[PDB]
Amino acid sequence: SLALSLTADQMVSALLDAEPPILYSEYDPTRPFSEASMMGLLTNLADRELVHMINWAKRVPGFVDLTLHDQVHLLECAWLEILMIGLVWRSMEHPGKLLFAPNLLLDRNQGKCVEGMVEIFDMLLATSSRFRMMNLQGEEFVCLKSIILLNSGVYTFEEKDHIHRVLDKITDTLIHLMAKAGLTLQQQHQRLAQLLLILSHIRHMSNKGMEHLYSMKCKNVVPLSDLLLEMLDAHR
Amino acid sequence: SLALSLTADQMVSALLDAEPPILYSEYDPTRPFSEASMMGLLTNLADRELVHMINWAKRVPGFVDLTLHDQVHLLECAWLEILMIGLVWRSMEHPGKLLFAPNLLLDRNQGKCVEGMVEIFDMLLATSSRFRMMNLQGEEFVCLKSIILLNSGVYTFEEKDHIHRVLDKITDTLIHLMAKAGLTLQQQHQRLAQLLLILSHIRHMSNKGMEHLYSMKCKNVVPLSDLLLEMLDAH
Amino acid sequence: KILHRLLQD
Amino acid sequence: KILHRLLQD
Ligand SMILES: O/N=C/c1cc(-c2ccc(O)c(F)c2)ccc1O
Repeated sequence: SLALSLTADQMVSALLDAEPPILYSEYDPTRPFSEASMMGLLTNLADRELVHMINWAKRVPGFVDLTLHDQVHLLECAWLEILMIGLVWRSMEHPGKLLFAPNLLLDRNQGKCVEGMVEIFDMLLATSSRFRMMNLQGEEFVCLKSIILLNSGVYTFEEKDHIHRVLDKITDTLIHLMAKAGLTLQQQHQRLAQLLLILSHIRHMSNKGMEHLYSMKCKNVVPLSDLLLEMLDAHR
Repeated sequence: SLALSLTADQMVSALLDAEPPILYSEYDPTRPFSEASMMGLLTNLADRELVHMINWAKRVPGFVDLTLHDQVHLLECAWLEILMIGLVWRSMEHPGKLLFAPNLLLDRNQGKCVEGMVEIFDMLLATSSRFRMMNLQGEEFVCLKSIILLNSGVYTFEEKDHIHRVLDKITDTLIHLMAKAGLTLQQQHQRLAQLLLILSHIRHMSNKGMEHLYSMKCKNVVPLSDLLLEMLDAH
Repeated sequence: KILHRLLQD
Repeated sequence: KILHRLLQD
């Protein structure tokens, strides 16, 4: 594979270069929210973000070296995790608010417009405060997001040996960035540990957000795009 | 506190000293398993393990320094994670099998006795194969299990500053163990990363198993202990 | 809670 | 197989 020959700085450049753009919502600020209006906006935004995510995944070093179904399995298992860590990253400079889209900035009170949404909101806001407290760097963020893609579904399958090698390469890249920033050896593995334990929580928010979507689908509050239903059926 | 003063080897000795016992099931291998019976066995075992886990948690360095409800909160979010990583640890030397108890060794096909259980079994088996592939050490296991207790519920909360300081110390302990084993610094960072990524999957198994229990609780196939219902309604 | 009771003693 | 199609293009 070509991803193993990459250097740490070259790994960083490829990840930053593949970053998906920040999309806008269909929001109209003369429409105070109902429940179906907010859920429709959130699902419409997620649908358009998934399209950019798929083309982002193919630009993650080592991801194309996987078979087609293995690429499908990883994205099916990690898509909501990847959306959420991107949302948390966007909201870093907005304490107490979730930046879904530049024209869609919601706080904790807006979440009550949907049954059970405020519980997910507070978890998302807690992750944003943690990134802000740790002063997470963009180079670290794109490494964490790549780790989610390769790790979330790897134990749910030679292809794993390749994935574990690429994962080790991202770890070397994370340590490489922390060494550049002047962190000592003890600070490096401590910060490395602090970053990776976030993934346990992002995984937890994804499972909770996955069941919330399945209920809103079953209760039929808002219809869903076929692609979003396929990603959602993959978790049931 | 006293947990910050602990050295690396003293940290490992304390965690190894607090290890809970391996409990035996009420299982009779003359009887065949009804779906309600195997569920009653597993939940009865999990209920007795919870009593020992609560006493194990109090000996985890830094855990007693927390207020009562903070201890309640951390245990309520991580209890099934801690049960599952222990089960996975006991099953390392039994490939393709789950050692719930020394007299309760189950494989894939017997998980089909319960609806949706074989999906959980395969994840637990896959986690056990990963530990065996990495050849997880008992000193590393007790560190990971203490990390689960302190980390899984910290963001669902000065109390956090103390927990994060204890977590940093366990990270130093993990690195100290790998350096003693002759690993290079690159090998230490990678192994530390590999071990911590396991916890993401353990959270996923706990979430799925949490919803499987809540399902069997509503279907009333078999009732569970009141302690188990208290933890179950925390989720 | 039972958990609070067992944690107390 | 919508996810398959977007991964090909
Ligand atoms: O508990 N559920 C939370 C939830 C979150 C999203 C969502 C949409 C777009 C994002 O970028 C993003 F990060 C998240 C869509 C639907 C949902 O139900």
